[PDB]
Amino acid sequence: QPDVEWAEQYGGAVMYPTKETAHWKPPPWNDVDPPKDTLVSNLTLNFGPQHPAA
Amino acid sequence: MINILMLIIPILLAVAFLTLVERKVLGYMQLRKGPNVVGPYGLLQPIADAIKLFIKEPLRPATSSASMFILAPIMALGLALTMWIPLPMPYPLINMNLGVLFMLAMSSLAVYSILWSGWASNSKYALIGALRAVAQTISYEVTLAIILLSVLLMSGSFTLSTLITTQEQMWLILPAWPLAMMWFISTLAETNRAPFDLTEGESELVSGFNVEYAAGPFALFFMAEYANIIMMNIFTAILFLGTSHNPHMPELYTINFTIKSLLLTMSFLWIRASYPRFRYDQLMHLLWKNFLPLTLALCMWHVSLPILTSGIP
Repeated sequence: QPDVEWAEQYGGAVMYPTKETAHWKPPPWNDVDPPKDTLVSNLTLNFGPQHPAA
Repeated sequence: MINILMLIIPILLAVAFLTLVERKVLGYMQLRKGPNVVGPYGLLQPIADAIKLFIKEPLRPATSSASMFILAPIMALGLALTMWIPLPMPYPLINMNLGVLFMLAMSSLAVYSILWSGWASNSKYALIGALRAVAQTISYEVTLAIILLSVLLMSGSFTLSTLITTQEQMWLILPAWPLAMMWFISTLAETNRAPFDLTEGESELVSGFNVEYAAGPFALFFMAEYANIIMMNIFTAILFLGTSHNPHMPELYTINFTIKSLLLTMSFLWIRASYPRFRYDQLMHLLWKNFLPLTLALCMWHVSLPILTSGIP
């Protein structure tokens, strides 16, 4: 019989683990979290002070 | 070669003497006196601006860019004044293998003058006037080629020499009735002194290709921007006007051709004073949404016509 302890080795990681790099994370079940963060993309203007014709 | 040098120096004077008309005709349109003090009727003022803006005015931008920026007024004149060469006239300077193809290609290449002026200042204030100048030109390049094709299929080939010979009895305004009305709007694709126009004039936003430029580059921009207005006025007087040809007497053609163009030269400054700006978003809705299905329907119509009744060069 096989238990949960043996099942954790076959979990989403690297199959055979180890290696120089282990920075990869298991994939999310239904695609990635929104990278809603970073870059506001707000452009600031000094339209007024003097002579904008408007 | 002497003809090229006899088509830049008197032509730059025509862009110089335009400044009179730009505030004389526009002045009387607004009920105000224009040029008066400087000359007999202010005739010495247009030539005075060449002494004013070049010899004494010195500016170069602050943060700037490298080689580009000063490259742009060279691109302004050196692509808009070259447009005079393929013109059929009474007799053309090196008659092209296909005429209007060089006229359409170099006109789109002349748009780069306002495009490279966006990267003239590294600051974001100048490039808003450039990004607005993209869309106010990019959409109108579609119809400019399509409405040409409907006229070109009606008469001759791409060669500009054949377009003079095709109008012997009547003008091309009458067969191409809705298409002639389109070329009062589609001609204003380039940043010209008009109501439709592009991002070049002040009014609401900062002046495009002028806020970054000095006086000397900025003065060189006007000698190119107002030059395109005459160019479109002559080009309309070839495609839609003609009246007579006469290869024996060039004198009878040269007088008659100028009057037809000058009536159109007043008509764009007539447009400029009369009506407000069309807005960035809503100019994209005049064409594309409303005018592009109309022009293509007439393009569909002009394909059938030579097949319906014989009309092949």
